[PDB]
Amino acid sequence: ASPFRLASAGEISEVQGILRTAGLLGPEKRIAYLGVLDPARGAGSEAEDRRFRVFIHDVSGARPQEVTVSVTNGTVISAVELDTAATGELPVLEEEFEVVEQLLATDERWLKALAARNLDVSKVRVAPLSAGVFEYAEERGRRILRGLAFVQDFPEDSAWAHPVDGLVAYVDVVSKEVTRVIDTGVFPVPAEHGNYTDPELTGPLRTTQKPISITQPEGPSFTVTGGNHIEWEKWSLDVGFDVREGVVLHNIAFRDGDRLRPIINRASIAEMVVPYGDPSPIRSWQNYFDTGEYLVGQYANSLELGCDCLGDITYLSPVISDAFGNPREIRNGICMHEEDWGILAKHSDLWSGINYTRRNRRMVISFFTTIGNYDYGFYWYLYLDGTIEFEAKATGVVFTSAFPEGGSDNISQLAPGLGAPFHQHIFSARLDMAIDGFTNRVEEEDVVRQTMGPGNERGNAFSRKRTVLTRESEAVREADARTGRTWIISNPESKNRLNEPVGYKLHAHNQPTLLADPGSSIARRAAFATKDLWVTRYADDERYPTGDFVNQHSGGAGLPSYIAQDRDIDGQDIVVWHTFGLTHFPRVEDWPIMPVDTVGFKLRPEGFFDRSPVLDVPA
Amino acid sequence: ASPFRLASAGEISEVQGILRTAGLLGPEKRIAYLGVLDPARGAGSEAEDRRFRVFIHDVSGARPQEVTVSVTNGTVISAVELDTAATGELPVLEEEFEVVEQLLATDERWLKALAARNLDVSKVRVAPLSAGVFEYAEERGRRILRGLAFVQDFPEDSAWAHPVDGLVAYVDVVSKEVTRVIDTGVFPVPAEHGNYTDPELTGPLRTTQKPISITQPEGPSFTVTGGNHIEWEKWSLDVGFDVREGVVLHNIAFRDGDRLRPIINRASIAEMVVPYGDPSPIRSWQNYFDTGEYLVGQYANSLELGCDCLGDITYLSPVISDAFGNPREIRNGICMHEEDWGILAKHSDLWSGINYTRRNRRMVISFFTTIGNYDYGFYWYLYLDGTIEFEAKATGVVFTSAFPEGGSDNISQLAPGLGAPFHQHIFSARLDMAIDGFTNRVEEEDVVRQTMGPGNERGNAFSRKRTVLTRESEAVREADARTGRTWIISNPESKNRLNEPVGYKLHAHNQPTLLADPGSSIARRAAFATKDLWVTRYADDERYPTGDFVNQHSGGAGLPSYIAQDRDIDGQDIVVWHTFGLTHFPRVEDWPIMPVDTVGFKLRPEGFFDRSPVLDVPA
Ligand SMILES: [Cu+2]
Ligand SMILES: [Cu+2]
Ligand code: NA
Ligand code: NA
Repeated sequence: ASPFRLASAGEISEVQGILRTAGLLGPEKRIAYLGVLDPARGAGSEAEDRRFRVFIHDVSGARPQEVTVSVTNGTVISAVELDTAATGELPVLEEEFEVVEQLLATDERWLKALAARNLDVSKVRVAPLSAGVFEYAEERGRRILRGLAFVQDFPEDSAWAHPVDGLVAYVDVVSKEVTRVIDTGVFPVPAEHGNYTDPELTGPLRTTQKPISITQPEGPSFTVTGGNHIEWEKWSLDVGFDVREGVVLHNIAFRDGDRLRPIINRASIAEMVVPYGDPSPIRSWQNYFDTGEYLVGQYANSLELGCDCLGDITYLSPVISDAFGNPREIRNGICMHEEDWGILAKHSDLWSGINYTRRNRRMVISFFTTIGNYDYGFYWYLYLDGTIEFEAKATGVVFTSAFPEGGSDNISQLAPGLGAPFHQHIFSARLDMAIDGFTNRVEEEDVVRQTMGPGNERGNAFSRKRTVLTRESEAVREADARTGRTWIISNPESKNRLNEPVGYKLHAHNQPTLLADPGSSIARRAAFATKDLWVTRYADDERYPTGDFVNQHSGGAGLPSYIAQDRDIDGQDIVVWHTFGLTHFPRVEDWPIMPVDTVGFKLRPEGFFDRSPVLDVPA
Repeated sequence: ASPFRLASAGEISEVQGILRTAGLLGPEKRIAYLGVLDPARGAGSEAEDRRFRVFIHDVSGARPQEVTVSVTNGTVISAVELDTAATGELPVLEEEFEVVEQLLATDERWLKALAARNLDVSKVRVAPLSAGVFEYAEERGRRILRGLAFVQDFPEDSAWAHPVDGLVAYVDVVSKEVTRVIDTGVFPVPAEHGNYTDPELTGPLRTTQKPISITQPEGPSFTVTGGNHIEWEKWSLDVGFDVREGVVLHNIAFRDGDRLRPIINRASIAEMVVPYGDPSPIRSWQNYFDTGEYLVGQYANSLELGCDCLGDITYLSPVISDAFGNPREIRNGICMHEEDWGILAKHSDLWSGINYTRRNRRMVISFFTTIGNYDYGFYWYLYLDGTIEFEAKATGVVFTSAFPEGGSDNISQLAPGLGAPFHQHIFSARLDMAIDGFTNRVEEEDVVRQTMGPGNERGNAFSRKRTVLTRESEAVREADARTGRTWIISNPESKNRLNEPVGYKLHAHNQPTLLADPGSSIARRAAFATKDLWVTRYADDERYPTGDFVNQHSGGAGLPSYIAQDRDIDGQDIVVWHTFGLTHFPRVEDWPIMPVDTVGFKLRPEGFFDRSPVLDVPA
């Protein structure tokens, strides 16, 4: 059967053919998003119905459509015309990458700005930047990109070293019109190159690094069946891939003795946003929803053995649609491997004389994406002891500006005249929970300090408290690192051998959440990012914390809308949405290419098992 | 030549000779501590002056002695008699491990307590548990241990499974008296065994783990010279070992071009304490200073190839003193190795067409110690990009009690009738800073949110602020995870090429600090544990946050007394003391042997370098 299998080339071609046959994919049409939908709750007991969801753009100016197709049955389930002024523009198209530059290169206003700075238009790269929603009334219902310029001295030059500050332009990418060109004044274009492969800058390459060789002479300890079903050290799951979210994990479960015990039904990064903290009008509008606006899966890198993924690696090569509905594979886009993870457990007992040491390991499922200047690695880990973890690795080249004469409270200096505006990278992990099945609840757990006094005469006692989140109205929670705050997802109907509800505990990093003023456009569009933890009642159309159409879309959709339904979440099918991010004040060490920095979260079993689940691990 | 070399067997024998000779080491004397002192500031000018410090106990009842010896010249530099009521009792002796059990075995009150519960005295283990300072006037200036009992059913049995609750004893070790026996009532002794090598409990061992082979066919990239001097990937340091602190790192420096740039003069874990949060009088006194009371260095494990340390491992075997002054080797007690650490930096540029990926690695220096039921791994990491990290890995067997009928706010259930009292493990890292030399200062850095309004019309701006800690009275700081609080150690007189002071940024995990009421004995004796970050002016006698003699010292010693001098720390030779720990509410999964959990901290360069320090890493 495998209803959770990866989309195949054939299914994508078949979706193309069904849309063509239905008159929904003529020559003016482009696919902005296409993805398989998950099986309905209660299916499987039913025969397969592989359904695909598609967002269709029209290059002639007609309204776009949202369409669901049954590839199994050869039918259109639903097709609806979108009013983008109301519900949002479609994601940025790959084919739009060059359009902002191209339109600007023959615009008199743009040419005058470049001439004022003695810049050859043929050398000026313009990034295709999402526009957001600000004060420009003509943009409402128009497909707009904003353009920031970077000089490329020659084909292999890193243009990020040479930002053109004081200049921004706005462009209607459908009508092919430049709507505005703003020039607030010339800034020096920083002169130093940032070519990290140029020997003049790297100096002589190190010869001190002796090889490290990681092999598995008997092959890996996991199996892959049905294309994407993994079995490893009692874990079971399906590795999905979506052009928006990237790698998605389905049906995470753990085989405890004879019983396959569900833990998480679906795990994904459902949004990620990069808000900038520079109040210059040149960049004060910039907030990049890498997931919702750009689609991180579509820009997943092909990962090279040795370089990207080291050891004995099993790759998946997910298939996506191009703009015309033809299938296109991302060769070696997903890495899967197990790695040693140091000591699992150890004790040398004085009274028994028994010395005991065991090694840990983890299964790693990862991909790496590139969104303009940024490159991110998304890593999911499963450990022997039942721990589940996510880690993002952020690297690439920092987004640059001029560094103002006399400094800046909102920009860092990286090189002479070269700045890097402050920003955050903020993720939302959507964890559709299934702790021992779907009947789940969430408690907030704080450490409780106790006063010295009767019953605690020495003032040493400390405790904890748990507060059940009973309805969605009560389920928008903030971190409290000082009181060791965590959140436990339990099954109130499933008890361990000590008669306590089985559970998993989410441990957050307690990094700063969204810093923008609460009255800002970004605080509304990225409302999710203002709070660390949200809990909703599962619904099949509540997929993204920002809604389906983020591009140039105001508040009105996403998590705040979902939570208003105030649904019962106390022993129901629920979804946890955890916000976590990095706050980046760039350092000189980040330039000219950034060393990886990290953020994430993990969930650990909390009386899920009846004792340590790793007593059967051999020496 | 190396003044920071490890103590050799010969040095310890030479120290032993000096003591016995001058009438300090007869049959009634026992060495409770011995170690090499670090050289004085600026001693590199003059010839070597190797001194050792010794604490000497007397089993007859005579006053203990602190003694400094010069091994290089064969003299006693000083020898002072200690008043222990005033300055503290000496560290627990290895040879006292069984004395509490033996003294109780012949005691009528104790035997009555055992007979009422039908426990065979030959099967009752009693732990030698540190006493602290409470309400018992008789104990002032006396060497006291407390006893808690655990039943061992046979030689190979884990006694931790069988706590005898409701029962505690106090013991004068020197005069061999039993001062008190408290029996608050019988609790059932939990019956299930906790023998994690018993096939009945483990079930059949897994056969699913295929090997992972990590080799270096050209050997490692680090060199070791003069016994303990490491050079690896631009790093330079010396690996010391002390019987109290364990592994100590000296002279951490980085070769930037042709200059050896100091970063940290000395790094150690200078204290670690395990306070318990159960108000039962049976345990409410218990607070185990594993470092200051027990000495974690002397209980360092011999680490086995393939089991404890995997890959190409270079070992050090530190030598320490036994109770009589003979050198005793800890074979393979320190592991040193490099390991792969994923992606270092990656960018695939749309405009330049250049794809770039580099791999990270880290140097690992570790040891593993065992303190009764606890086992801890202490790991220091140096990364290619200049990051320095410490991680503690906590494992072993949880300290147990009965689980009360009708539950507990201060104890977790692990098995039928078996409890685990809540507790913390709180570490203090003492970082004697030398950022580009000794003239340093510390700033507290908070993220700063900005209000929407003039100068920030879109309400997107955010910033940061830095507050210099100018004097020790202002230098006792708490975490604020919400505002992204960090601490930067800089050198105001050393500027990078952008004319900004060079610095390193300390990133804490912001876990809870000491939870005990501020009026408790443990808040006084482990005052360091109540705050996240302390900065003092360097003094050669200020080595530990809890003082030189922790055992039965009344409050206030160490950091609170040091900070009270209120010295200048703004551009001076300073020391950072970072408190960090684990708050442990034991889970069923921790039983019968606990999977590793971790805590730590890191420091990253912050304008220390003129650009990324890893551009010369090869593909
Ligand atoms: Cu960043
Ligand atoms: Cu613990
Ligand atoms: Na759910
Ligand atoms: Na210092």
